[PDB]
Amino acid sequence: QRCRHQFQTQQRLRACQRVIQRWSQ
Amino acid sequence: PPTLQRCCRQLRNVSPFCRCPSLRQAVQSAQQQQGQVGPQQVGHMYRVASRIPAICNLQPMRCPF
Ligand SMILES: [Cl-]
Repeated sequence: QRCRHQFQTQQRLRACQRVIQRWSQ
Repeated sequence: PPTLQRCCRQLRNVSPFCRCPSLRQAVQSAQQQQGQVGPQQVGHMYRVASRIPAICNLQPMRCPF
């Protein structure tokens, strides 16, 4: 499935994961 | 580059229709880097993630989740 593949391909949005953690402390 | 700019670059590389799904997968993945996160904190992480496409100027500009 397309969206899962794009997520994996774009580094699992690793920088967005960092953003989301940054504002969730 | 700074983290937010890297985030908007990765997100931009995701197709518009896939950005909200992908952001949901990012919220899930971010939980793994933390372990025990309460339901209120999980809901907040989705709230933060929901704002990212507007911050980035990326359609669609909000994710319902
Ligand atoms: Cl766009």
